Amino acid sequence: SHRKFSAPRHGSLGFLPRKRSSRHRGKVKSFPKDDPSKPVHLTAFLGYKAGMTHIVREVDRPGSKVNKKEVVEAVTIVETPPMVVVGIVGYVETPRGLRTFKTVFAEHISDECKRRFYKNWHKSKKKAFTKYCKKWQDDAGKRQLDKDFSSMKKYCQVIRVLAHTQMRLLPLRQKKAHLMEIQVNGGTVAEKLDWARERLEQQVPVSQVFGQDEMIDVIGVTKGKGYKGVTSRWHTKKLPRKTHRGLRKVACIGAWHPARVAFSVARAGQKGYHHRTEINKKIYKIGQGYLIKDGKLIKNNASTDYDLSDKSINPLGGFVHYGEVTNDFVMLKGCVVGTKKRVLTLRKSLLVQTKRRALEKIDLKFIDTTSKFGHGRFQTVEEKKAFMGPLKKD
Amino acid sequence: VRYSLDPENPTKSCKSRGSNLRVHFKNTRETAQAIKGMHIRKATKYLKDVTLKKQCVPFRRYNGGVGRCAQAKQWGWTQGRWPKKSAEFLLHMLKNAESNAELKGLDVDSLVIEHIQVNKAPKMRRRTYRAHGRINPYMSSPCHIEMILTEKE
RNA sequence: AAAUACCGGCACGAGACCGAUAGUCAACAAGUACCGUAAGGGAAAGUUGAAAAGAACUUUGAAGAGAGAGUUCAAGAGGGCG
RNA sequence: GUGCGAAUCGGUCGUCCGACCUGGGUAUAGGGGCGAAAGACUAAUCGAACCAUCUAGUAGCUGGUUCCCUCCAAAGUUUCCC
RNA sequence: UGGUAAGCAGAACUGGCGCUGCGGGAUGAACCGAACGCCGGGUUAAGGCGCCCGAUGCCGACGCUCAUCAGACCCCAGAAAA
RNA sequence: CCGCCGCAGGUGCAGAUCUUGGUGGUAGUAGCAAAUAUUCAAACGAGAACUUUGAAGGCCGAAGUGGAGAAGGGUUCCAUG
RNA sequence: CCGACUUAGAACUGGUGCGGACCAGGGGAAUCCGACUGUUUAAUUAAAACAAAGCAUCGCGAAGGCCCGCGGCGGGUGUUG
RNA sequence: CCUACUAUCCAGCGAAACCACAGCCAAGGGAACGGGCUUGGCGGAAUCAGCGGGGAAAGAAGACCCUGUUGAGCUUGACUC
RNA sequence: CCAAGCGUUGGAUUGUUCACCCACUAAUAGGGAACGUGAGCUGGGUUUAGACCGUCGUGAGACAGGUUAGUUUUACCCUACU
RNA sequence: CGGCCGGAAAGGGGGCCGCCCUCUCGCCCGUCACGCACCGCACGUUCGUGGGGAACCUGGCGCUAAACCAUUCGUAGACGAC
Repeated sequence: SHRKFSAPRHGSLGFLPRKRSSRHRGKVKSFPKDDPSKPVHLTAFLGYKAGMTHIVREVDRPGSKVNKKEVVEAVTIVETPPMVVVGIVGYVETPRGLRTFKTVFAEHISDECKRRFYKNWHKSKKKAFTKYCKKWQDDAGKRQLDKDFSSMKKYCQVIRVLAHTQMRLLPLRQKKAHLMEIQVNGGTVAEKLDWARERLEQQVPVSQVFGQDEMIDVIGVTKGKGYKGVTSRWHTKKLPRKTHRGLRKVACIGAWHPARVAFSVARAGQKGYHHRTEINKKIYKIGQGYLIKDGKLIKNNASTDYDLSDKSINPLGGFVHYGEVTNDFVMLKGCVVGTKKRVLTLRKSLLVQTKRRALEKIDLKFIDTTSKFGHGRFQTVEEKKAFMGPLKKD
Repeated sequence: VRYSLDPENPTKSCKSRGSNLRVHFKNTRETAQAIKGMHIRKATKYLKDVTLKKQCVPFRRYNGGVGRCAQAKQWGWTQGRWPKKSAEFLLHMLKNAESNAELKGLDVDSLVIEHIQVNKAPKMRRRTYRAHGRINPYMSSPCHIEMILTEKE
């Protein structure tokens, strides 16, 4: 007989295969649609979830009840030191889909990239690209390298650039950098391949890829939570306390005589560590990294137009379970996927960006730099000392 | 007595045998298959590592509910264990077989374990006491082991 | 008295019977072991070899267990063993 | 709930100077006992204990009913019948 | 014959199934053809002959029909008035 | 021990939730989760998470996990191996 | 001069915390049933069932009433009235 | 969300229920609800933790209902004592 | 009419399916899947054994007549699913 | 035999002029006759120095890795895995 009272179905069948993501780094399934009118640009970047803090800005949307009033928005700090372009891959467009035509790597590949090509770097003689490197410093090799670029600006249609993260500049434990094909979307294939060859062994900073007040799609792996029951994994109703064999499960798991159990029925298993693409994540500000000019360091990142402190987005006692953000970061509105330190594939929108909310320009009043490691009271170190006076440790 | 398989030439071969040994048959069949073709010295260091849980025995046939260890991948298998008592019993039997080559004038550190065989022995009967005044058997599954070393450069 | 009866008893002889899941419950330390408060219930269990000649001595092991050697027509019979 | 257990375990309960609890001794025995009565209890057995025998009880009702080939080959209808 | 009907209940005649394989009906106890020792060749029945699948791969004959729910072979497995 | 001619029968098994005995798959699986808790060093010894000694930390907490008995057991007592 | 357990009252005091653990009644307004305590289907029913005091019938003056027993100058009530 | 014991993995030890053969579906027909047949989907070793859809899962020769010229306990205005 | 994409609620009383009412709501449509779904629960109702009542029966007892109390066993196999 | 000039959807055996170059043979008729003419007879004739797997010889041109375990981490985790 029928469902007595109609309730909607618990959980989506969209992401049905609720398994450990086979990749740790978020694959870009779809790059933006290129038009040969535009100038050349990278369409994706590769960041690291440092942490999460407040903002204070004045909202500017007419008609709302928060028009010309201050808000407090949650923001993430994605530390994004500039990525080193170390290769270019061409793709021929075929009736069986889209085939990789030819890869050309750079001459000098940094040991950050080399580490990626080994499971046991310690045990290895580090021979990767030692016979390939020899193609760039003989006449007989340069010839056949330039005939690969010539062959690729003829047949290939989708040019992607290989860029690895600069892992040495981060506070993380690891050194094995993250390689990534980033699609170059721009003019004609010829212009696109002359440009990527020009960028071969170059830093690509994040201001060259992204800009402020830009809606971007964040791709990563979800924070993993292990083997979970149906009440945790699917958020089904908890059964009555008097249940004999357990109140933390789905009671009916099928009708009789569709005499299997359906893929749609909610079972226990792997929660979290699922690959996810969150769209419409706004860039509140792209931050300048720590740099030295005229002897003194510059760290005035959280210095807004109305604050003018000399405090960084590094909170008191650093970002918890991360480290200090000494490099150029992109500050995204709201929470994004994955845990702290999680490699976090940024991507320009797949979607034509035309709203009041999407075209909004963001003028920050106050970035909160209070301690995240407990109920932080003070923004900077000198404020804590100015208020509390001299301690016994002075 | 009478062994199942005969060696190529009895000259370059020594034997050992254990009747009605009180190790599990299944655990010992698996650790006797792992050692089945190895060199006597490669065999001892393997069984000493099984004892220390550094190298595993891949449970290939008798693998019902048997857990998955990382060490099993050395055997191109997913399931493996460290049968300590089974290792130790056919490590006493390598001790004995080595002792017989020594006696026959054979060179020890050229010996390869060619034939090894774990037969089921007569079971020993004990009982367990179960709900509603019932008695069920709690029988041991002991095993006959008999193996033949052979000289191979 | 005799002729008649006699699945107990003491002896015997015999068989187109049974051949160790058969024939008595019992071929054997069987009305035993064991079970039940008791009345009662009630098993399983034959076979080394012609002869113990039942494997000295050596060897590895703490040992059970082996490897040799030896007995024997045979251990392809090694003490619950045709 | 193939248990610790052929009735147990935990919390929570009822009663705790009295128609109180309790050990030993003693009496009542099977269409009998005993019953502040539930067909309760009478040795894990109770709307008639258990044991042996009568007994291989009877069964129009279930189940099974052991080699081969060769030939012939049905009936489920009539009449009477607790 | 009863029943609104029923793969319902009850009769008459004959043939089946049960007791019976075999070709055909995709698949069926009963429909259709045809009843059977073990084989070779030949030929048919009922059914078929795009491919599954043996056989139209004939220069088959004449029409009829377009369905945004086509139609497509006894029993037989799905429709009427309009 | 068997062929032939006769004689005789406790004379042919796949079934009986058959009888008795044996053995599988289940399966190296369920399991070895009631009553707070062990640790360090040494000794004996082929061998020690478990034995013994010492030291620590705990528990029963006199309605005891204490010291004695009655029923019942029948040598379980005690030493040595 | 020997005092041995309490009781009441006051001051001060702590971050209003104090029967600090432990021990240790939720309460009220009503209906139904059985007065109550007691008892009961050991192993699914603790109940409103049974019992109970109170009440009321009935039998019988012993050669008797009630009852037992195969039996008897038998036996229980009955060491009774 | 936290805690204790599990489950979990390992060393050692190690049962049982169950079991024609077995084990992917859809429709068909069929003893009128197939794991096997037909016609289609299709189909890749060996496995671990889970789980309760199915095996018309196991458990026990339906306690219901009917039949039997099968009973029993009980009742009485049944019959015969 | 094309149309099952997406919704179709919170409660009082009742074991209830059903009904009825309150209130919210875009709307508070109707159904199937062994009258989906008890090794998923629950056990309120029916539906054992204890008891009370009414009617019925001489009685034992009967009552889709009320009432109260009443053991919800197993997955570790194969598949399916995760 | 040295180069010129061609070839991405799953890149190929091509076509050109120049020479070091060897013949005036090949193709079509007609001459000269010869070659196991194996005595009537079957898997003959190809692709084919085929595909795959072992080693035996030999001359150039050369190549000096990694994975897994163990340890470690905790962005992961029942165990593997990550």
